[PDB]
Amino acid sequence: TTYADFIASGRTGRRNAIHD
Amino acid sequence: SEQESVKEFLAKAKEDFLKKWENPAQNTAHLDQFERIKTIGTGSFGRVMLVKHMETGNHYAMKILDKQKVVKLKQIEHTLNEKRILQAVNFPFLVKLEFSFKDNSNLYMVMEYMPGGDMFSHLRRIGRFSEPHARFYAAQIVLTFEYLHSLDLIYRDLKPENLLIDQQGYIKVADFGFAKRVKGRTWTLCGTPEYLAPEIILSKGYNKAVDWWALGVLIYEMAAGYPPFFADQPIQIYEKIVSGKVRFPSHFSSDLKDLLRNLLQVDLTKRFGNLKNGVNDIKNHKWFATTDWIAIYQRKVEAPFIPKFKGPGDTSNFDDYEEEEIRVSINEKCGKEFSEF
Ligand SMILES: C[C@@H](N)[C@H]1CC[C@H](C(=O)Nc2ccncc2)CC1
Repeated sequence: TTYADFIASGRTGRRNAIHD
Repeated sequence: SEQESVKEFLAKAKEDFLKKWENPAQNTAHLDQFERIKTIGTGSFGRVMLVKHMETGNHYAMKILDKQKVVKLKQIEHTLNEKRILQAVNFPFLVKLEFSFKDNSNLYMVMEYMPGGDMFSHLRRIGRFSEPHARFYAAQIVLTFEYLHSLDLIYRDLKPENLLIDQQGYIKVADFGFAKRVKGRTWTLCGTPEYLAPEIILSKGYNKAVDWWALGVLIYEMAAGYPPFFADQPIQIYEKIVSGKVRFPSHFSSDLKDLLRNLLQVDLTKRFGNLKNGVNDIKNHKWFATTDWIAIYQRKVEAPFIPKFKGPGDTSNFDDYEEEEIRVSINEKCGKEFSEF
């Protein structure tokens, strides 16, 4: 499932902002 | 009209903001007025600590920025934006800046403390929010963006991590590190990968429409439990966003889908929030037809979730971080760069 793919991904913790 | 009471609201709000904008509060406390308790947030752009003001006993969240780290990250002007904007604004769903000051090494911004934690932590734990739950929060954001954009402010970092839950179950937007007062277009690349509009990614020069696109991402994530565009690495997320394709879960109501297709709209002449009717295209949309906008502003609506009150300085709703010294050099660093802070 989509939820299962999300939960196994490396981006389920707090995400950092980016910048150039 | 409801649009005219509203115009009147915003006129008063703007005259209030400009007075502080043109003459900002400065140097309103000192570090040694605060007892440090615990680091409740850390990152590239400084850390946030629970503190306690001795003279009042009040608990507060104190953001610390190392001036030398800000200069190396080229965040000088953004940092100055952030403080000048936060000190001038006044709205129920914006975290309130109580004090700011600086010493030889650091910049400090003391905000009101929300023990209830961020939306992120509750959203991840519960999995997803019901449509009514997600709508309640979305309304607060919709109104906040109405207020911000009326002041010429773009926020540029909407995500559940930047949204705190207070003791009545309402949200407060925190972190103004990329907010800017701009009347035309701007070009800085900034935001969080999952929430970036296509025009930022493609380096085009954008406006406040990017904030409404990020609203669509937020509502999607709140109701789905995951964001519309995810992958393991940013560049793969960028390819998904610019592709123009999005898939909704089969549980999304048909009104939610239609709202989201107009928020996550690549074409800027068609994106809700950016058209001749502005924010009323969002406010009058069918997904929001049960929303009483004034009672949300007034905090009279019953909240879907009130977080567990554990004391005024309780920290159990935040994770644990490695505690570092607050070191203050005997020599002034970057005096000139931060003179206006
Ligand atoms: C993830 C970052 N963009 C940032 C989100 C907000 C957080 C904060 O101010 N927390 C807070 C403020 C006031 N009261 C309680 C917690 C600091 C880290």
